[PDB]
Amino acid sequence: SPEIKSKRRQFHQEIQSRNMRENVKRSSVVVAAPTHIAIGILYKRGETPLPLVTFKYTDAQVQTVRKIAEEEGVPILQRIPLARALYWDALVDHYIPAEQIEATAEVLRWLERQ
Amino acid sequence: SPEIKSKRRQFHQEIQSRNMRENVKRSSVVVAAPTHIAIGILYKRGETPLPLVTFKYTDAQVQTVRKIAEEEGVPILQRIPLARALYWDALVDHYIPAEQIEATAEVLRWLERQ
Repeated sequence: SPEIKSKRRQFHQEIQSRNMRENVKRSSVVVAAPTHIAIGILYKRGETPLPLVTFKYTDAQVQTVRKIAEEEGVPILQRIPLARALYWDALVDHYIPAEQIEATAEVLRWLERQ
Repeated sequence: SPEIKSKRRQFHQEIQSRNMRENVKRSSVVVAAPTHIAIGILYKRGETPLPLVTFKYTDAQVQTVRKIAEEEGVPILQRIPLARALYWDALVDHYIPAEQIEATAEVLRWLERQ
């Protein structure tokens, strides 16, 4: 149900016990809405049968994510609709939602070319 | 700057020292994206020269907001685009952003008719 999904999102967010640098470092790429949202994505073919959302940070935390990503060599992409969609619907430390498969694959095709 | 605005959002969210019932009780109306976002709006002509955002809650917290609102007689409206826009851009305990003046006035015209 949408209500249970909401409970799961909140819970999996709260149970996470990682600091920001650790979360950025363990990601493959960060998708961001500048000054608003940063979402970490882990995908290793694999390793990971699907991409996983590793973190969500918002507002001023995004600047800090950008800084750490540059330090740790993790690429950050501006992908406003994807970042918003993952923010609303993804569970942290779970595979990406079905609805974001196409958009996430597009990001990861980009990452593969780097 | 967008960066300073983001710092202000985060700060004003964190400095707030109100519990959920107190926040709902002191609102005039709650605008919600079901299972995702609840935003409290205070407007009293006035009292308040402009509407103020009193709170932001998300995910499973929204169910709790709905419950408390019913208990406390505070109306809740489904207004998905407005709720999202306020979530991203409004500062809690400040007047609503310029961009949401029209949409918020529409909500408050509705409240005035009740």
